[PDB]
Amino acid sequence: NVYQLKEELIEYAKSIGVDKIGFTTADTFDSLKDRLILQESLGYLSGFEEPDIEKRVTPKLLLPKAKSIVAIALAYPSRMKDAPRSTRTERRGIFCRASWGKDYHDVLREKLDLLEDFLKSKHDIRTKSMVDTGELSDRAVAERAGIGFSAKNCMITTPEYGSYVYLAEMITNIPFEPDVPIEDMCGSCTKCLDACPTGALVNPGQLNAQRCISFLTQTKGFLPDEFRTKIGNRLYGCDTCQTVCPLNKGKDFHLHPEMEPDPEIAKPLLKPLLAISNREFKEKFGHVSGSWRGKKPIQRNAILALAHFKDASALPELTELMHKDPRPVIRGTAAWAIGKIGDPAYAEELEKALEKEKDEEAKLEIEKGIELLKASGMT
RNA sequence: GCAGACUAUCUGC
Ligand code: B12
Ligand code: SF4
Ligand code: SF4
Repeated sequence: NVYQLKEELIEYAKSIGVDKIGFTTADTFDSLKDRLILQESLGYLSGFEEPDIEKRVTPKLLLPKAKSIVAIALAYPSRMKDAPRSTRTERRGIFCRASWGKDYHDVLREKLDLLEDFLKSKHDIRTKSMVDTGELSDRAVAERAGIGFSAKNCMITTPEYGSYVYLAEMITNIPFEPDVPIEDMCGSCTKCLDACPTGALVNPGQLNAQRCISFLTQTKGFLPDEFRTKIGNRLYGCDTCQTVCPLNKGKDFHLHPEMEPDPEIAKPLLKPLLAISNREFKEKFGHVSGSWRGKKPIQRNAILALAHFKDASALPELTELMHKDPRPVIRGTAAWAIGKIGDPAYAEELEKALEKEKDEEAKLEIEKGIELLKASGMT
């Protein structure tokens, strides 16, 4: 009966393109609770987590008289067909794989809405669904439901699809039989830990999110200097601890057409981003997950990417931004970039902007830019 | 009306 409904749910889930489905109880996540507290006391959380720990670990608080949680996963593509080439004059930035195609929040919610209506259409079933923006830890739910195991890079990693999956889940009042957690396949490997550009993976399965490039790309303020050279040409997110992972070798699934990257926005030219209108940003980037904080972090990161490529051809546009952009973070990061690119011809204009800039943080960035030129010109 | 900022409000033309 419940066994029967489970069988049907699984069947239906697959038919609407869910790539993996699991079941667990609505029992409290005791281990997670301790973990969240530890991470918090260490200053290792990101701040994107639901702040109420009671709600994060207690399904029955979220859904009264809850009995189970249904976990779903969808595999997303890891290779971009016909990626454009980033040339000396036409430099590009890159969005992480989790921001290719239609925002996964929309895709996975659509599927959960269907799973919910499936159950409602039967019987007194009650549900509460979430993807990423709900109170639960999606990874904790998926681990306990047998979707994948918790690898050393913190990713839920599946045998079929690797770590390249979007997670979502649905709390119900249906006493489904739970599944069994699956085996840890990392063994003695430490490739992700050694590859991480900032050492954010401080121990296996432990992230200092404050040092993680994926977090850093999404911040709205000034990027701390020690990361300005580690971010490379990343505009949003970071994939290094997954792409380097042996468990992901060969894993390039194209099962969902709306997840297919549009190469011109997944790997966009940097210079046009510096001047994009809001209307144009909304039209081009508005349906990818990477636009959820608007265009400012993206534009800040594109400035850093151009400094990274030392693109002297961006120096006039950067000079205009340093002067004209209404945002202190953009004027300041542009001034730093001008100094970083290392064309002594712009030293004078930095000196002149310093005397005109009123914002103290931006003034400081112009001073750093001036300093960068002074040091590099004397080499 | 347009453009911008901030995450409805604010600011210009
Ligand atoms: C905040 C946030 C982040 C933060 C912090 C990530 C992190 N590792 O904590 C930042 C902004 C850095 C980030 C980055 C990314 N994230 Co993110 N993020 C989230 C969010 C909203 C909550 C994460 C969270 O609560 N972390 C806190 C830690 C403490 O818990 P947890 O990871 O959720 O759960 C595990 C640990 O607690 C661990 N644990 C528990 N007890 C113990 C005990 C011991 C001893 C140990 C060692 C471990 C351990 O086991 C749990 C289950 O795996 C979730 C969505 C959600 N609501 O859950 C997405 C989510 C984790 N992110 C996701 C993605 C795709 C990413 C990126 C790959 C995006 C990118 N390409 O840049 C990177 C990967 C970074 C990484 N190596 O982990 C997916 C992961 C899917 C998957 N297959 O695992 C999620 C689930 C979103 C989704 N629904 O698809 N993210
Ligand atoms: S996402 Fe990038 S910065 Fe963050 S842990 Fe993985 S490799 Fe390190
Ligand atoms: S790189 Fe190695 S240790 Fe890290 S998640 Fe992959 S298999 Fe596990």
